[PDB]
Formats: sequence, C-alpha cells, structure tokens
Amino acid sequence: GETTDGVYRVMTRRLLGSTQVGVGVMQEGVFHTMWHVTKGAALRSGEGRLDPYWGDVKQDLVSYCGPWKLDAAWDGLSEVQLLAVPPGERAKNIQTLPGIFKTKDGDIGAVALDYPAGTSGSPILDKCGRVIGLYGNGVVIKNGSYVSAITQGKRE
Amino acid sequence: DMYIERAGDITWEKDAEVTGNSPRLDVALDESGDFSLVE
Ligand SMILES: CN(C)c1cc(CN)ccn1
Repeated sequence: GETTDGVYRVMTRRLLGSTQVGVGVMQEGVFHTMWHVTKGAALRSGEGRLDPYWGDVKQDLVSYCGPWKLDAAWDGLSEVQLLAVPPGERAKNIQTLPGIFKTKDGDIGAVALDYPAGTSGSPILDKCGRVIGLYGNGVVIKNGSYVSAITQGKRE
Repeated sequence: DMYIERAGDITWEKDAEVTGNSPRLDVALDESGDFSLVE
C-alpha cells in the first residue's frame, strides 16, 4: 500500500457509489484520523491492510500501524491553516485565527470553518507545516454555524 | 470496507484564502466524545 507522508481521503464503497466519510494524516508510517470516521474498523491501502493500533472515543482519535505521532500544539496567538479535503473536491488551504473552547479541564483552540461531515480528520497546521490537530469534532452555535475543536493526541 | 487515497502534501500555503472568526465558547465534553455548549 501507499505509505508516503501526506493527507488522505477515507472512502467507503458500502453505500451508493464511492463515498468519502473522512480524511487523515500519514506521518512516520502511522495513519491518524478521527474515531467517528472509521469507528475503529481496519482500512485498505491498495492491496495492503492498516490495522488500528490506538484509539479513544472521548478524544475522538484513532491511529493505525503505530502509536499517535502528532505532537505539535497551537501557540495560542498565531493564525493557522485548515488543509481542508472536501468530498469530490481538491485539497485546499484556509487560513484562520482560532477561537477557544473553554472547558472545566482547560482551554482548547477551535476553528470556525464550516465544511461537509466527510471533511472530518482534515489536518490543521502551524506556519512550519506541522499538524497541530485534526478538524471535525465540534459544536453548532446559536446562529447554526459550526466551530470545530483543534483535536490533538498525545505522543507517548 | 474502507480504503484510503492520497489527496496531497501537508504544507503551509503562502497567501492562502484567509477567513473565519475566533469565538470564545464555554463547552462541555461528554464520555461519548460529544462537545456541547454551556449556557
Ligand atoms: C463534522 N463536520 C465537519 C460538520 C458537522 C456538522 C454538524 N452540524 C456540520 C458541518 N460539518
């Protein structure tokens, strides 16, 4: 299968035609996506198979072939880019200044950008091109707009 | 059966389209991984 670093679409042929259910990041031989995209199922990459290695429903994250490798964090001040990969459309970078999710367990960066559900798992980057989290787990606020957390895992 | 297909490189694009606001929200995270608004 293809193990080149980069952003990938996660597809399924179970429904009508070929449907994009999400997106993920290949880095250091490990595939990273959100748990709600795959529900922890195995994935295919050409003729090869990717088996889950770690996952957590509460963080809404899952890694395949190895442990979670992404450890960069939003600095709390700078603009970032969502490398959005929408269903049936080309990868596109969108720059934005994150807002904040304030929780009883601390603050998390959040991006106020609205893309289809199939874009979940698209990476959010800093100015060095490092992945600071994945887009796709968030909330719908008063005016009906979507705000995603910047969801990042822990590198053991 | 789920499969993956390469979509691109991960790089910062100089002069990308700049949009979106920066809301400061009070939220709660439940055991199922769902975020909700705290009012
Ligand atoms: C999971 N994503 C990206 C969503 C979710 C919603 C749910 N209102 C709307 C738009 N995008």
